Amino acid sequence: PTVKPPTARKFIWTNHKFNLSGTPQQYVPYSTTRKKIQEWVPPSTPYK
Amino acid sequence: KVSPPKRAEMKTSMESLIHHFKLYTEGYQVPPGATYTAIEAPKGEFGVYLV
Amino acid sequence: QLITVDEKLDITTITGVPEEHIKTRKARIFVPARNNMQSGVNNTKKWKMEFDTRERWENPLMGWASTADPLSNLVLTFSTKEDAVAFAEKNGWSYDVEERKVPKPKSKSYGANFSWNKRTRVSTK
Amino acid sequence: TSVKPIFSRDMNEAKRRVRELYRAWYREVPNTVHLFQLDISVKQGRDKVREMFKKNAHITDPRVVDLLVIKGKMELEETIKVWKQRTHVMRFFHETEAPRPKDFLSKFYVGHDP
Amino acid sequence: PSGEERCIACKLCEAVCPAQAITIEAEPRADGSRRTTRYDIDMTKCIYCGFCQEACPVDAIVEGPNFEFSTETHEELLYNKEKLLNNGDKWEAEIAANIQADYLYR
Amino acid sequence: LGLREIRIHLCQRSPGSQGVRDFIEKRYVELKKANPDLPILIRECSDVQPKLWARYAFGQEKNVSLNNFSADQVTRALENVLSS
Amino acid sequence: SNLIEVFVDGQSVMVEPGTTVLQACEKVGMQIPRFCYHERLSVAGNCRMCLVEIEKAPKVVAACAMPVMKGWNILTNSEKTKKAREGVMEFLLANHPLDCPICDQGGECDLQDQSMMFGSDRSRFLEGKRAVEDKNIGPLVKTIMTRCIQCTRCIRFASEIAGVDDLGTTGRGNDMQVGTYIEKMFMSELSGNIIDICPVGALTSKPYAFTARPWETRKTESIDVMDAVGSNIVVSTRTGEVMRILPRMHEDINEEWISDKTRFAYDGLKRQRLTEPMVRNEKGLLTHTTWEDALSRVAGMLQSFQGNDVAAIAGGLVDAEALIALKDLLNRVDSDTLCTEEVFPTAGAGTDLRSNYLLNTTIAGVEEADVVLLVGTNPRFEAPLFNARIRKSWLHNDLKVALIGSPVDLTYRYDHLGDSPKILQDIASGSHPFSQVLQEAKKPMVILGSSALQRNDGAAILAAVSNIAQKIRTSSGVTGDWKVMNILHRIASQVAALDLGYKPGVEAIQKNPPKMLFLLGADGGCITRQDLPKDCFIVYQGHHGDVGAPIADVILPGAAYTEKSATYVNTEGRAQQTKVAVTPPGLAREDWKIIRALSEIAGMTLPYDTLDQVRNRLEEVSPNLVRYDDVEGANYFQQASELSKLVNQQLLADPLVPPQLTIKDFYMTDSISRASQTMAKCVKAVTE
Amino acid sequence: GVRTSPTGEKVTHTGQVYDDGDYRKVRFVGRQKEVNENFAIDLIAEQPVSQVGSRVISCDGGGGALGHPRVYINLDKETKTGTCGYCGLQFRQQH
Amino acid sequence: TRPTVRPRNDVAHKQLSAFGEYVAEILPKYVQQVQVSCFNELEICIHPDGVIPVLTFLRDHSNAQFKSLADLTAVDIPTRQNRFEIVYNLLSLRFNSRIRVKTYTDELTPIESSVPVYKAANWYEREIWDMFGVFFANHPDLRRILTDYGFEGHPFRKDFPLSGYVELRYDDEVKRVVAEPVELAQEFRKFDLNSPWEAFPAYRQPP
Ligand code: SF4
Ligand code: SF4
Ligand code: SF4
Ligand code: SF4
Ligand code: FES
Ligand SMILES: [K+]
Ligand SMILES: [Zn+2]
Repeated sequence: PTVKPPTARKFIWTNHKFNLSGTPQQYVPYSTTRKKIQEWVPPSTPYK
Repeated sequence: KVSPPKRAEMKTSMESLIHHFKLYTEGYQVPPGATYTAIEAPKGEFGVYLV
Repeated sequence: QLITVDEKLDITTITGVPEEHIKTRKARIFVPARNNMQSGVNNTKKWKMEFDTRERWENPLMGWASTADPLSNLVLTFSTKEDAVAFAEKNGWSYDVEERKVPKPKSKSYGANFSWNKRTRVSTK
Repeated sequence: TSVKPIFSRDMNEAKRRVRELYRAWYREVPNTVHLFQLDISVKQGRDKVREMFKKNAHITDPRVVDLLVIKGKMELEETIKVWKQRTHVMRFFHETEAPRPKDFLSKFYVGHDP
Repeated sequence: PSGEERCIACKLCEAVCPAQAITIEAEPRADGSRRTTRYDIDMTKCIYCGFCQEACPVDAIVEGPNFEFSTETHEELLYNKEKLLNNGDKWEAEIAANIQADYLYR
Repeated sequence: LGLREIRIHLCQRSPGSQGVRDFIEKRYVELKKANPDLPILIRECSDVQPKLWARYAFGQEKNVSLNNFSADQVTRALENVLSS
Repeated sequence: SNLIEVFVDGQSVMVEPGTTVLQACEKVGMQIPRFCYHERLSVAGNCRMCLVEIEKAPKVVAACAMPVMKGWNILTNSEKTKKAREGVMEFLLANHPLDCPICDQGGECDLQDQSMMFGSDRSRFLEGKRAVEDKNIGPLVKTIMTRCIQCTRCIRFASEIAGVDDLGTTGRGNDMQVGTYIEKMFMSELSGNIIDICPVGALTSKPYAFTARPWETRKTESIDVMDAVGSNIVVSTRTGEVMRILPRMHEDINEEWISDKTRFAYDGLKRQRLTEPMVRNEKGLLTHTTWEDALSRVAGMLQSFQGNDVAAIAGGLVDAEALIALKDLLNRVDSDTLCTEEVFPTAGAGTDLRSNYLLNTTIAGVEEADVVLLVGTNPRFEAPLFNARIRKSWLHNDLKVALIGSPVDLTYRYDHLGDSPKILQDIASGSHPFSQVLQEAKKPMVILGSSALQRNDGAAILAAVSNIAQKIRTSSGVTGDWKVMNILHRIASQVAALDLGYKPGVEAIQKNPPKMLFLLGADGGCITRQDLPKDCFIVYQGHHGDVGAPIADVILPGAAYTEKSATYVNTEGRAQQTKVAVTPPGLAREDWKIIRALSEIAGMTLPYDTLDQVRNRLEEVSPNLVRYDDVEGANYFQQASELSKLVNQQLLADPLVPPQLTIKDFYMTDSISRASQTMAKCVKAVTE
Repeated sequence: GVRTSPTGEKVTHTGQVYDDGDYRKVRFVGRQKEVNENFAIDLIAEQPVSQVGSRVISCDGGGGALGHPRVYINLDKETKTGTCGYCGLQFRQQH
Repeated sequence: TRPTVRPRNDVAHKQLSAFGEYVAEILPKYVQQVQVSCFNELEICIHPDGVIPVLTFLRDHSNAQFKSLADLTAVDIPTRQNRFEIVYNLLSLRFNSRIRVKTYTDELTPIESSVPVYKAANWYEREIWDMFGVFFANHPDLRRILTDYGFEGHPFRKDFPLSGYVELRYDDEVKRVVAEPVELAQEFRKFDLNSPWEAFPAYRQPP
């Protein structure tokens, strides 16, 4: 890379990170989608 | 209709993009039939009976 | 030498299926309806057997669709309704058969588009 | 209705094969418990054998009975020669599976399965 | 180069994946763009065959040059879209150069 | 413990339902006049055995076969239910 | 007799005269390629993809438009035919955009699939492509018109099926553009069908946009419950979620179309859902609880009440399995106040005779009628696919249509006789000139909408309309087997309710207000707490929190129609069944199982524990309810007319005005459509 | 951009965030929630609209055969800009 | 010689056809159909009673000499009343030729074990029994070969589910591996791939 540096992009990490497994920085999977079914919320007033 | 187009053709030609799309989703159809085909594999005769 | 066996064919005990997936299941024997998004009719030739849909739920870790139904993806193809019904009976599945729906023959006439006195006259082409 | 037999020509001949298989399983249970060092008793093992024979008591097709006996002999051979391991023997007892109540209400509370 | 995602949720990679390792959901983005809301790769299902990157029409999903990412838990190998995008931002300098060297054989 | 509902099932064309078809065509209008508040549900279905169903209080039901019944036998059968 | 012999690749086939070359190939099982041709639209012959060689003819013919001639041999696979398909396909793809990855049609595209089968495998077009601007035609159909291949299917469908002459072509040559020229929305009740018939991704569904690919969806064949037509549908699901609704071909019901409410209201199934049993706490607020706690509270009240103290109202989306289960449960406390929200006059025969409340001519029968008399109804919105069938007969058989009621727009011209209900008496007595038309007709059809029986003089209007139909039949000139009198229903659950013996309307509940009320998905607002004793115990079973749930003492979450296998009887009396596409959400349960579970806890166990057994119960009460897809005939109109004359009623001086006058009233008519955000967009679009 | 819920959990570019009372956020305790900070919807909006002199312009995303399939964009409407459906670059026809 | 098209070898097609009717003439008691595909493979379809006579003749006859059993497999076609098609692929070193012999059976009908003809057939028949449940009469030692001990069912049947009915895990309470009903965190996603447009007119079936 001294002779042929890589093409710069503004979204490329400026700071490389090594393998973070086993540490508090480890990746934890999760679902990236929002809740699919919306539940009816009952009224807050008494009327019955 | 069997082998996918080159990527540069896939990105310029309408027919190539269609065929790339279909080959990588449905895949090519194979005419009905059955074959036993064998080769001289390193361990001996290796064959498939493909229907 | 051939022997006479007069009972109905019932292989439920030698197929290895669990009991809950013989008596609780409902097989549907049908010809798939044409996908309305396309005009081709080649997916309406053969009969199909499918089973009732059971629960799918979200995986707590990833949100994937989990199932406990081993027959959820099982689809069988048959040449005729009779073949599908015979297969269901010998396996012990209760089934619903649905008649094949064939498109009705139509009277098409290009010349009707320009009728002298009828309503079939088109206003544009 | 003229079909090629497997072994038995009729249910009377088939039931004889069943009885011989039952004797072989009945005799073997004490050996299975001792060899595999199971923590069930010979009575439990023999009750289970009886349970497996009972579930097929309604068969009236000699060919189906013949195939059930053939598989029974294969299963017995796997056990006698210790091809099966303790895990395979104990799978008949479903020890780790929780009861699923069969009443309408109990199913109704837990899910949509009939 | 602008920073917009290349993936337009065509699901060709998901369709071709021999292992069914890819899971995708998509919807119109708030600006109307055709973009994914889910893009998971189960790295314990994946067979690292590269069919997904062959199938991708826009060079969105790639197999990069990293092979040193073993983990201490199974769950750490279930990648979601955030992980995969971070991988792209982490490795883009090498990935772009590797694609430059080989795209004329593709 | 009284009567609550009467249901008559029959085929539109089978000869076994001819007497019931006659009874409806002839005597049903007068039956409904006598019991204006009594649901008498006549339900035709192809290739069914004709039957008379009576529902009494608290959901007790009994059915009576009208197969190959004359219009007179049908009248008697209904009379038993309306009475007994 | 007049069949002429032709040959397809040397194989003889006998066809009626007028059969096209395309139709002749169908008879031997060969499907000629096509784009512009649709068998339910007028022949266009502009795409040229159907070109086929006739043996010994130097020029290939358009198979979709050319009638066959005796002795012709059609070479569907000749090199001449193949080279024609490649040429046309190459012209179709010259200017077509490289959009498949971002195009919703990808995977179920006729252009893709026929390019694969009939086109070449590469391109020799070395120019720049055409680009066309897109056009807004409402919130339901997205237009990416650069993908349009100018097949004119949308134009023909809009004119001929939907009866709307807004779509057309502007310009000419390569710059010819499909659209509306001006800015206009295509908001017909049948508008969504142009998504299906458009062969490419030019017209797609906005709600569905980008959400799925065709290969990954599972297809559940089911029945629509948004109306009483009973349209056959396919429910597309993926990974446990409903993705879209498509039509399913049924010649005798919906052909291959569905209404916009059928197509686009499914998104109301993801909102305002009941997912957990609820009871009232100590402050009078609804609180989540278990099925055990919730059913015990209901069972306790059910055990302390009898007779008239207990009633039930079934709503519009209730299935027959739940209907009979709830009837059996109430009958076991000696209650018979089983009511529906949708009124039907009980005078005379009432619901004793099926012919009294059925579309006896059937939907397909409209094609054989020569006069139709529509009374007090707006079939366009009440039953869009039945109205489409009338326009089909109007267009193709020169059917004469007259309407007594408001002068609504039915997408075809009709004779508006006025709106006064008294006009019916004039027709019956011969004073009105239209009485001559009915006598002359060989197959008249009088259709009385259920909307008009919701008035207070409904029995009078039914008696008047029935009187008209009696005079026609009596005076002869109508074949014996032809049925004349019809009722057009708008509620999915109505006919199964009347078949099982439910009382139509809540009039019974108004006379003797109960102490315990079961609201079985009843969200019309017919009964509120103003009409009930102050301490009335109200149990709501349903799938949406809409109108009935907020006033209930107990909420039992049930399954929507996409989530159960349930029986629905359409306006012809034809029974059909849905299938489970996805399971109910949360703690929701199948509806007849809730009632069956309640019966056990209350000690009145119903005698059926499976779906098949409860369907055996349906057979004991009305045997037609298990004859799926069969239209069981109903007779004895003479007896019904006799009993209808006994008690005379006065017609009201109020003109017949249907509930739905314009499109804006069509989109939200039930709990599911009211919860649909897409249906809310449509209402906004047609009122702003 | 990347917001935080009232609980402090970052909201992703897909809008995901566990609501309070969702037990599943326990999976982040002692660890972290992987969130990509470069929101593509924000990045693309930063691009300037390109002015062109023709009614139709083509976009391949840049880089020749390293971009996306080449598409042609109509610029006849002055009520808005033409947007590439693959990459989101905007174009306008000048006068 | 079009570069992308497989060439035709007409000499082989003629040779295999001639030998095809040669076998039909000699064993008419059993042979039901003889065909040669467009890629020159000869198939003999026989009544199952002729498994031993036909295979013995092909192995031993001086004009056949099919000494090697290359492969013995089964195919499940549920729409047939005899759902299982048994396929013998044989090789002749003397004449440098291959031949396929096919027969049929159902769930309850035994097929004669061909071990007396080809010792290779021993394990192939065990596999067919294991994966399809076809019983071979007079097999020296017929038992499962591929599936787990005590496994229930025949996985290669079309109606056996892809993921089976039971799965395994280690249970700490009983200190052993146990079997339980199968639940998948991610259900297999069924894809509907077939295009609704016919691909090969040459194979169209009559309506
Ligand atoms: S490399 Fe992995 S994710 Fe990509 S197609 Fe192959 S198995 Fe699927
Ligand atoms: S990564 Fe590529 S192939 Fe996969 S969905 Fe996105 S654009 Fe399509
Ligand atoms: S209409 Fe068909 S061919 Fe055209 S871009 Fe869409 S999927 Fe591709
Ligand atoms: S929009 Fe679709 S249906 Fe209409 S002319 Fe264009 S391709 Fe045909
Ligand atoms: S299908 Fe005949 S020209 Fe279009
Ligand atoms: K379309
Ligand atoms: Zn671009």
